[PDB]
Amino acid sequence: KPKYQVRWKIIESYTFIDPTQLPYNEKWEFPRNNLQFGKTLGAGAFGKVVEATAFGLGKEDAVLKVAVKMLKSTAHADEKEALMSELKIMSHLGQHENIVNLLGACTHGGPVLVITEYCTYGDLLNFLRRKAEAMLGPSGRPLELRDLLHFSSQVAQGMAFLASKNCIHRDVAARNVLLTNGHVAKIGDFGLARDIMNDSNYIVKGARLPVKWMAPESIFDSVYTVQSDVWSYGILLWEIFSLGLNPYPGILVNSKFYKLVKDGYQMAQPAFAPKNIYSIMQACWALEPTHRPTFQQITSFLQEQA
Ligand SMILES: Cc1cc2cc(Oc3ccnc(Nc4cccc(CS(=O)(=O)NCCN(C)C)c4)n3)ccc2[nH]1
Repeated sequence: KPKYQVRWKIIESYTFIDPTQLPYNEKWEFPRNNLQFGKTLGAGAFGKVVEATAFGLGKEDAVLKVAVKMLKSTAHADEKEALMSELKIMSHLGQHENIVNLLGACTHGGPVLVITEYCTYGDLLNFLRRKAEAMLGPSGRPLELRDLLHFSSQVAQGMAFLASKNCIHRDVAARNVLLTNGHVAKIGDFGLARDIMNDSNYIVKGARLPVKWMAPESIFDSVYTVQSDVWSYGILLWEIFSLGLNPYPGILVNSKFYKLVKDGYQMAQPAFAPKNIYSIMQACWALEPTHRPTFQQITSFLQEQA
C-alpha cells in the first residue's frame, strides 16, 4: 500500500526543510474558472495531469495551453497537504529554462490545482523510442548525435539549477524529462501522472523505488544528495544514448543485483554513445559520491561536445 509523498527535498544545512512549513506566495493565485480543461495527459493512483486553456495568465494576459496537476476527488487530507508542499517547493525554487515551470495555482474555492508549463512533445523516453521506430521504418526529421547531446546538456543545466538551490530530485530518469517547443528538454517530477503501482521500473522494497536508477548509497542507506542525483543522471545518459533501452536490460532486481552494483558493476557502453560520453557515465557511477562530477561540470562538457 503506497502513499502519495513529496518527491523533491531541499537541504537546510544534511538537515532538510519541512515543506509544510514553507510559505505559499499568493502572487501565484489564478481563478479556477479561467481554466478550460482538455484531454487528460496522464493519471496515477492519487491524481492526474490534464491539459487546459488558461485565459489571462501572467503579466501579458496570455491565452495559452497549460498543464494542470490535481488529486482525485477522494484524496485524503494528507495527500492534499503533499500537493500543497510540492506547490510551495516549486514557488521556493524559482524559474529556469530547463525545468517545467510553475505558472499559477488555484488554492481557494475548491481543490488545489497546480498550473505548469505544457510541453508539446511529451516525455523524452517515449519520444526517443518512437523516433527510433520512425527511423527504422523506411527499411518528423531523424535524430542525429547532436540532438542527443543537446537533450543531455539541457537536462544537466536544469539539474545544475536545482542543485544551486540545494534541491534534490530523487527520481532523475528519462520518463521525468519533457520536450517542449524547439525540442528543448525540461526536467520535472510527473509521478502524479504516472501509473507507478503498475510500472515495472519501480520495485517494491521496504515503498516503490526506481532501483535501477538509484545510487548504491540510496539503495543501502537511504542517503539522497545532489551526488546521488548525479548517479541517476548517468543512468539517464545511458537511456538517451541507447535511444531508450531499459537500464541493466534483462537483469532481475534481487540480492545479487544489489551486490553487483555495490561492488562496482556498470552497464556497458550504449550503442550510440561516443567514447567520452560513456566516460562521463562511468564518472557519474563512481562509488565514492564526492568523486562524481558536478552538474555544472557535466553541463560545460556537454555544451562543448554539442
Ligand atoms: C511519461 C509521462 C510524463 C508525463 C508528464 C505529464 O505532465 C506534463 C506536464 C507538461 N506537459 C506535458 N506534456 C505532455 C505529456 C504527455 C503527452 C503530451 C502530448 S504528446 O504525446 O507528446 N503529443 C501529442 C500526441 N497527440 C496529440 C497526437 C504532452 N505533460 C503528463 C503525462 C506524462 N506521462
